[PDB]
Amino acid sequence: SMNPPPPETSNPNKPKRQTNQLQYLLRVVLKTLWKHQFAWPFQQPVDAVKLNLPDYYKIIKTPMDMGTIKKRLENNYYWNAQECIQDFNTMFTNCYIYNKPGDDIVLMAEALEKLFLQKINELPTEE
Ligand SMILES: Cc1cc(C)cc(Nc2nccc(-c3c(-c4ccc(F)cc4)ncn3C3CCNCC3)n2)c1
Repeated sequence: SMNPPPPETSNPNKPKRQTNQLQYLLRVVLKTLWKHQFAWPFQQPVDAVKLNLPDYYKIIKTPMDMGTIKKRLENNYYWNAQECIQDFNTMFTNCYIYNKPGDDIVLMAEALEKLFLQKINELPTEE
């Protein structure tokens, strides 16, 4: 089935700010996860057309990915760190919902999620 448009990444009507926590989420968390050997399926929206997954967006109605998260952080789309953390969590949960436990893609997500959690544990205090 057709892909949906990717998630919104810029909103001129949405107020903006820079915080040490958002800067960390971009320069440490996103960067580190991006470079991980298992990152590639998570670096862009799931192309369900190319992958022949006609039911993907019947099941997943809140898609998310790290390509989108990168843009959101760049465009100061987020007011707070929790919005961004929520997007990462959504990204992983979608993968877990659509797939069978122990599947390759799930082991890949679990490793990335482990690393994510280790990094957010070291989220700096809001300065
Ligand atoms: C042949 C092959 C094998 C593997 C292991 C991966 C891929 N490529 C690829 N690219 C983007 C997505 C997925 C994917 C996802 C998925 C879901 C959510 C998310 F955030 C990230 C990924 N969930 C399932 N998949 C596929 C669907 C077809 N069967 C393999 C898993 N797979 C291609």
